[PDB]
Amino acid sequence: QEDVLAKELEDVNKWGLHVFRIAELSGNRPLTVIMHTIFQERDLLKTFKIPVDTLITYLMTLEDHYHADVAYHNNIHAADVVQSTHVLLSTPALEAVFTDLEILAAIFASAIHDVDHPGVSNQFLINTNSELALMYNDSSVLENHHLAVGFKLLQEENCDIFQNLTKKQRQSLRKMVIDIVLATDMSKHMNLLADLKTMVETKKVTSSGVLLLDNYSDRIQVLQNMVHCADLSNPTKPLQLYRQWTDRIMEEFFRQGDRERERGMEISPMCDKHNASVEKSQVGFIDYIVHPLWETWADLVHPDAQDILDTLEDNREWYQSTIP
Amino acid sequence: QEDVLAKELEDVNKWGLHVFRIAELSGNRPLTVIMHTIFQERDLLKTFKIPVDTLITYLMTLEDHYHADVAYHNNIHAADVVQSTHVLLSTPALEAVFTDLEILAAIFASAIHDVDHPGVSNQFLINTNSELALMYNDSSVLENHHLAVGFKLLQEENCDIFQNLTKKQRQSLRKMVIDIVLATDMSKHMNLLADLKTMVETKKVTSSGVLLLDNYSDRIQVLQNMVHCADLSNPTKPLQLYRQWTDRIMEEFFRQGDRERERGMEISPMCDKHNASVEKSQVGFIDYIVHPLWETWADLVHPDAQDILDTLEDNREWYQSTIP
Ligand SMILES: CCOc1cc([C@H]2Oc3c(OCC)cc(CCCO)cc3[C@@H]2CO)ccc1OC
Ligand SMILES: CCOc1cc([C@H]2Oc3c(OCC)cc(CCCO)cc3[C@@H]2CO)ccc1OC
Ligand SMILES: [Mg+2]
Ligand SMILES: [Mg+2]
Ligand SMILES: [Zn+2]
Ligand SMILES: [Zn+2]
Repeated sequence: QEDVLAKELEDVNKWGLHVFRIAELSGNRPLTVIMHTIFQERDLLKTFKIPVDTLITYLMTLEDHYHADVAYHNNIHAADVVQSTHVLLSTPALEAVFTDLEILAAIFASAIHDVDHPGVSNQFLINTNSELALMYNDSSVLENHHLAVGFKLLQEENCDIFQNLTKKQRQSLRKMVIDIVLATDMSKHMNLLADLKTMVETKKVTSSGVLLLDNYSDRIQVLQNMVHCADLSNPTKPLQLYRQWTDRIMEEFFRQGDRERERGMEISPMCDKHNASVEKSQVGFIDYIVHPLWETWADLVHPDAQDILDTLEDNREWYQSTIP
Repeated sequence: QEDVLAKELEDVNKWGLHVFRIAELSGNRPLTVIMHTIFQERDLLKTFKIPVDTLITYLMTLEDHYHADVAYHNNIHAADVVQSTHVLLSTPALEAVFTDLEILAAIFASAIHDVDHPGVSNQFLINTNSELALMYNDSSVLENHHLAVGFKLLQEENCDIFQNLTKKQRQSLRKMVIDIVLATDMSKHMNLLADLKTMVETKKVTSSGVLLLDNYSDRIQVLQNMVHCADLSNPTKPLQLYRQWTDRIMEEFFRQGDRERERGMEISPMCDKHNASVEKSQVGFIDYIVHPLWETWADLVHPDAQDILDTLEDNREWYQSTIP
């Protein structure tokens, strides 16, 4: 069944990859096989002299540190965000906007961006006086931990995929990866969208309409918003995929709300399985978060995010129709 | 000896307290005895229902987690910053401005602000790929660690000095303490000073003559700069104290530079004992960092800090006079 696995992976460059099928066919190794394929498609293994066995050893270790008993924030989500970022990096409006190291940073960041996620929110970890919130002083608690684990795993035997990067390349990549993953904290969404909007208004492009980003500050802001868009890309995918992602996030939400109920705390929004409307929540999610973000992105890359935006608007219409 | 210690602690409200003598007379417990004295002087045990045995147990545990084998960033420095903050809080321009909870936060933040300091800089920890820098993603590495340790120690046996605060009080105190200690990161000094200058330029004074601070942002900004001033107060102290602080920081700098040299790293500024001018470095420190800060603070509380600024200026003249 490697030939159908191979056949599914030939669409690695397409929005709507069959990531769940790939997860099943690969023996629950979608992060490993999708990351491997993307590194080959972009020729990053010999651009950065990465030994293929070191790539696989690290990826398997990284994938192992995603929890198999969390419904959403697991290795399938990691693989999906990697692949969505990979596609957004190939947006024609961004042709060669980013160096090979900036490409490598966005892809690596996507792969590690949720590693060792416990399936509960930053606010839960804060309000419960968790060890993670104590270590990180209530500030981007999960995202700081995802980075620390992602980088620490490079120190395991035969796991340093960056061993042949120069010392300046490693320092630059580390900084970019940190900046990107910290930006995936949902509490920073509005600041990040405000900066994406400012870049839209002050946007400068060539005659073909390709974006011109001269400052590193602007380029990292685009990469931050890019991985944020990929993190929030479920409602923009084909509906058969999107509905599975909704099932999984609601499982996590409800199991957290149970804990907020058993411990006796205030139940987080959308986490009370006894007073939840899954469909109304998705429509509001799209209306207030996902669509404002993806329509600003589509403008920055105008008109290249039309097919993705079209799917999102189709899916919003469908979810609304499921509300009597 | 306890007789003499008690007499010296009568100076706790004065700039220029004999803090090294108190460290000796107290059996190397300056942080414990000065904190206890200040808490009694401000009636904080009664106000917050702190059991005296719990306070002493926490303070001795906190003091233990300062490194007795670092020349500068030890329990004497912590005691000095605590006492300096205590004097700055009593300045006439701030009378009745801060609540008891804000006072408690500022003093507690001062006490924990360098706990478990290893005697090397954030940049050294980043450049040597330390476990601390890996934990904290190269971002305010030491200061995040000082906070995590200072809070973690409250959980040890009979150490929760905040056990009788309301949950809302504990939540507010925790956020203020985090905001204050993170502002002691020297990489934030220029932005902190820029905002303090903006506040002085726009400052408002009540009919009572005290500073008007009517929002969290302005209130925490003043406490942040207060503790940062106390942290950078050595050159404003009587010369016999200042020179001891200079001897101690230069020992730490030179030891860090010896480690950098042996590792083949670029030696940090002022850390090369074969190429250092102690006196020129102090004059530059005053001219570019300490006097800009203290002159702005003195403007905020005018004329309360005039004697402190006069001492700083005299000490700058003294060090300058040793150069030719
Ligand atoms: C209806 C929302 O559906 C989704 C939400 C998300 C993420 O977005 C939020 C979020 O956004 C709030 C503005 C808030 C919390 C906190 C826990 C609940 O209070 C958690 C998350 C998720 C983190 O990855 C992903 C997919 C979703 O659907 C497929
Ligand atoms: C001549 C400087 O004297 C002093 C400096 C300081 C602190 O201020 C800096 C700092 O600020 C810029 C100078 C930079 C580094 C990094 C290591 C050296 O590159 C370290 C420190 C110290 C941390 O507590 C305290 C007292 C001092 O004298 C009594
Ligand atoms: Mg995340
Ligand atoms: Mg410090
Ligand atoms: Zn995610
Ligand atoms: Zn300090």
